[PDB]
Amino acid sequence: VIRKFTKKNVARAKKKYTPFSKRFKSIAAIPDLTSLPEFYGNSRFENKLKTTQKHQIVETIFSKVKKQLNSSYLPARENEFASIYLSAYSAIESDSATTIYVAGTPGVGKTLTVREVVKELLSSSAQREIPDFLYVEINGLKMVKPTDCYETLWNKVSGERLTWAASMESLEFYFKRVPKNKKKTIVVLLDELDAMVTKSQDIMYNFFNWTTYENAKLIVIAVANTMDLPERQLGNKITSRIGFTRIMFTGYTHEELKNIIDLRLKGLNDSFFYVDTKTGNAILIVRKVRLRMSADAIEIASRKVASVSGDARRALKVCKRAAEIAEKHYMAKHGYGYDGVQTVHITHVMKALNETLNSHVITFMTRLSFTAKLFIYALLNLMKKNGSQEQELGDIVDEIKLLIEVNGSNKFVMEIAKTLFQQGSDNISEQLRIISWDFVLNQLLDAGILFKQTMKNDRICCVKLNISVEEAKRAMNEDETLRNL
Amino acid sequence: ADAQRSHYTVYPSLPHIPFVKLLSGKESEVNVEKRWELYHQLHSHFHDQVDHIIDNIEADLKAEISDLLYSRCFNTIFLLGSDSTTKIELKDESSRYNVLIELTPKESPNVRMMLRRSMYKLYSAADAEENDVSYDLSLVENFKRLFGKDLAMVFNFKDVDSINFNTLDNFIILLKSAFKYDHVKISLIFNINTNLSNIEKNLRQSTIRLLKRNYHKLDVSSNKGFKYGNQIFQSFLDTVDGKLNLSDRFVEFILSKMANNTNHNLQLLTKMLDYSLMSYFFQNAFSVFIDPVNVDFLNDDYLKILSRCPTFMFFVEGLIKQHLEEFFVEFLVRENPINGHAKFVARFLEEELNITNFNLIELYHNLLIGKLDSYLDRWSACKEYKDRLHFEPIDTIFQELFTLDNRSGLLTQSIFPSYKSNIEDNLLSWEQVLPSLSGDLDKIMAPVLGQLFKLYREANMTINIYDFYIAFRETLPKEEILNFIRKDPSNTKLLELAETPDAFDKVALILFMQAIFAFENMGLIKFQSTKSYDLVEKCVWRGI
Amino acid sequence: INCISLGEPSSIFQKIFDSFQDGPTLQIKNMQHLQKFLEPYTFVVVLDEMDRLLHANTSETQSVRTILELFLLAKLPTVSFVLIGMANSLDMLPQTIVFQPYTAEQMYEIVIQKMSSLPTIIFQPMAIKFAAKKCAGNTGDLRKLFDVLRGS
DNA sequence: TTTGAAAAGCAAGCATAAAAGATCTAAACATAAAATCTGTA
DNA sequence: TACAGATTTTATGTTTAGATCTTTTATGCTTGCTTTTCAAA
Ligand SMILES: Nc1ncnc2c1ncn2[C@@H]1O[C@H](COP(=O)(O)OP(=O)(O)OP(=O)(O)O)[C@@H](O)[C@H]1O
Ligand SMILES: [Mg+2]
Repeated sequence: VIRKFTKKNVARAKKKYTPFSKRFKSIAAIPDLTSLPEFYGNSRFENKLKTTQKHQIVETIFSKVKKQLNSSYLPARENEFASIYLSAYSAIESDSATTIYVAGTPGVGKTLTVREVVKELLSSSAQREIPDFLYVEINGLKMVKPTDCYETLWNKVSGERLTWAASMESLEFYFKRVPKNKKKTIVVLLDELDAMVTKSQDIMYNFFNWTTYENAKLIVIAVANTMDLPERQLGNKITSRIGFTRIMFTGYTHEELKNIIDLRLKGLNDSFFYVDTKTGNAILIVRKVRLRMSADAIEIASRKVASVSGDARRALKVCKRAAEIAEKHYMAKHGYGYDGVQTVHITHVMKALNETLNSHVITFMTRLSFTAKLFIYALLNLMKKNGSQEQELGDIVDEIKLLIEVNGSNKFVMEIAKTLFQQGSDNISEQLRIISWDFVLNQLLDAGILFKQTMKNDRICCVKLNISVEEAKRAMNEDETLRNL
Repeated sequence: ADAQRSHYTVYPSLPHIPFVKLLSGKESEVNVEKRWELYHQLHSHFHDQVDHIIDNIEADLKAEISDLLYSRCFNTIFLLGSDSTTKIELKDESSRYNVLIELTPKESPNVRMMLRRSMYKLYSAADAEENDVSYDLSLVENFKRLFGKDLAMVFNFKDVDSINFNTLDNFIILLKSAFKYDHVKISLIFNINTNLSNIEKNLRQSTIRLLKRNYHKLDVSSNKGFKYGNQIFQSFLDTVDGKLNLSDRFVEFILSKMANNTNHNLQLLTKMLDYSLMSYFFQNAFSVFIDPVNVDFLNDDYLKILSRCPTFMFFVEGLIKQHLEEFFVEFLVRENPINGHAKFVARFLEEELNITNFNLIELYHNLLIGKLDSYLDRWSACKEYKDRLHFEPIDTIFQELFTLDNRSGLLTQSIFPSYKSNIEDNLLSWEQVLPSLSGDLDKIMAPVLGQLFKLYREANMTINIYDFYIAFRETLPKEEILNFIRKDPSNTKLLELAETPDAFDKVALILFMQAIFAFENMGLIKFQSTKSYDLVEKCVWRGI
Repeated sequence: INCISLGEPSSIFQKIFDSFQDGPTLQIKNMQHLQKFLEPYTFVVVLDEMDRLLHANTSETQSVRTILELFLLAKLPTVSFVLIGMANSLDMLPQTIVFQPYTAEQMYEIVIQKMSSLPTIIFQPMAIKFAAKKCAGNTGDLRKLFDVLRGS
């Protein structure tokens, strides 16, 4: 049989097709799923990334500081914690199904608070004030396909591996028809909810409609970017089912960020270390060296980050970058390689904060060649005369030619005109483009300085500035030649 | 409701020939059955020869295509006037596989699809005669390594006038790349329906220089030299020889309608002859008298309607100036040798004078009137044989009772009607359609479509719809309309709407608007807006 | 039959068929097979969330395509078919029943009757009336009232 | 034989239909591995 | 029970038919002005 095409790279999962609704004779024949071995969850890759170390690696004084400020390793989230814990505890205790909506900007401690609520609920269930529950965590951005959530949650409930439609009907039958005394409470965290939004909103409606079912015993904690995500991207059914009591995670104030950073650096700030002067390795309790990071530097970093975002990740990274800058200067001045008072100062914090604020666009255009600068200058002249914000490339060609032939008494132009139009050579004819014309055009397109229209006619194709005009002029005002003309 | 659906199948209930009784219902059923059987024995006798002519022209076209095809470049054959219906069969050359690849403009949206379809067809044919490959021109490269034999590809391009010529051009330069392989022979067949000057101006000059190295024109059609046509006409004449006559107006109508169709004139000729035979065996009660078996039941109605004949009246006027049923039987044994005369003249033109480009239908026309000499004067080779080839058209009494004629306009109403003009004359006149026999309203009030078409015709190219409504409203009697709408007292809402003083302004407006949307559905009017309905413009003018 | 759990809107007839039989299993891909299945015999299907049955990215006509095939078979003689189609108005001939959004007194009656099972009413009555009045008007949702009382 | 006067032609300007195509999607057509259903055995 | 084959399910790739929106260009209405034959004297 001769095949019209071949699919020779098919990788099919071993997932079954029969849903949960057809594996028992009736509703009254379903056994107690709590007393089942595969149901409700009743790591093999960790050995593969281990090797033998044959060098004693030198950890300086700032190494413990930089390891301390990592996001992987709650003074300011106590009302959000109380609200989420009260709602989840009341839904677990009363065998109720509910939705808890949480939204906020990045890094304001939403996932951390939800996980701490879940850990405290598990601690409460361990000592038997609430019935036992299953915890499922589904991130919408960690799914290859959005329907994989259907494959994930059911696999966490029954231990079976099914396809997504069969998993969806299995979850529907489990939430609607299975009695509450026969099942267990399930708390599901939906993280990055905007990634679970499809064109038809099947998954959103299903997940928030299962919470309206009597027998479901399902608690859905939905974590999102904004308050008005259902009112913008979801229908009125899903917006009605999510509810009206929505939990805001506002950005941190500077006191809260300062308290977070001080609670990180609680045991190592204003402390003493044993440091070997020949190598630089530091041991917490040969010179006794006193480590401090100043509270004024942390304070103003907290004030700047809190004014910008309120992001705890940004504040921790600014402090870690300041520690990295101080450690780089320390290892430079002490001659320390890789195998009395050390202070992370305020100037390091201000160097860390300004490094993402300095703009390399003007610095990049300042160090370009003369022909790229001449291109930019001629484009600025065309934008000055005809005022279009989009100039044809042939107009730029004729404006470059005009600027060369008018300032023909300028000494630099007299020295460089043969370079632009003959590459400094006899036996090379007078060219219609300058030397490195498409080179600087593609260079400015690669940098994102310009936008070029997709046309095959080189003259009437238009080119637009992608950056602001005053920084381009500023960069043109630094040069000694283009200032004169 | 199945009328509100797209397609529904119904099975009728059930509790046998379509021929009717003639002679105002006086004809017997045995004459009807005999006329049915005689129509079928002439119809089958004609269409068997038509089938043998169609099989012969297909076989001869296959033979000449094979002869041109088999006698580092393409072998190009331009079939001019080709309708892309030929089956091109290829011989089994030893140690080499010959593959036919056919390409449709629907199958050619771009060059990539052309190559992929061609290479799938090639691989399917090669596997069907003798692991899979990529459907790509590298299969032509490795054809001997994968199949052992070498290759001969014949490309047949169906309907080249409708293809995108840039895509075809790029496919030709793409196929040109297979010339560097030693085991590859490529032939191209272009089915051209217009002429070669249209296709030489759409291809590039390098493509023309590529195709010029080995190319053959072949002008094969139905009008090529009139051979196939004249055979169908001679088959029809041999079917009706000794029984039926062809009128000169019928033959000239055949020539006129066959002049207006060029690509498919043969089956048009068969269609007109078929409908003429159907008309004769449906109309004439004397159709049973074309054979001498059925002359034993001529009744008084037959003798009544054979006495209303111009030829018989001329004959008896000549006899009373000079000086019945047995005498009518006496006019059946005669030969009427005009068909044998026409086939003898055709044979004398064909195999004595070597003249093939003659139209036997127009020759039969000139033989029917008697202007054969003016038709034979054109060749300048029958100057000394014209007297023997000429014979006078004989006049036979009761010829028009056995005659395919065209005097009533039937054959130009069923096969080539003036469709738009028929719609216009039905809409404008309207008393020629509906019978003149709501008893008072039908004699004073026109139908709404016919009444609207008058003001449609007498207005201008752009019509304001409200003034057109007013001009419709002035043509309607309001008192008689209100009297007719009060005729039925069993409808309460009609009576409560009629006594309202603006009832006529409702009634005339809604009849006007249902006629306006009827006109829009027929395509007479259109709207010069999409969001507005305030002005119409008309698209249909009478008489064109 | 809830319609979000359907894969394709054109499969609803099969979902109608599988909801009634045990036996034989025949492929239903149009309403004609459903009509000849229900022809020798009544049957009530309740199509909830039927607004999913409209086809996306399809011209008006083809979008309404399946739904009137759901409805015109409900207007055929000698078939035993009853269709009750519950749909949300905000998201979008048969007989139409409309459910008007609740007012404050209806919400008060619902709240008192619904916690009539409880021994002691923890809410004040004027608080419930204030919550019902604030959750009223156009798009009056009882879920919003329940969320307001739970939040209180 | 004129004669004025209404039908018709030309031009500029602006609102607007319409062509051309960029972008995208549904559906027909096509393949394919795992699960599931028959079907004897 | 039980295994081999047939069919279904789920999943993905290929190609065609068609919808929708955007942009540039043609066209038609409006107003003013000038040419040119036409019914009447
Ligand atoms: N209240 C807090 N106390 C201490 N550390 C915190 C606090 N909030 C946030 N952090 C730190 O910030 C990191 C990021 O927080 P988290 O992952 O909870 O953010 P998020 O609000 O869910 O943001 P995103 O929308 O990007 O997912 C945490 O891993 C932790 O290191
Ligand atoms: Mg998070």
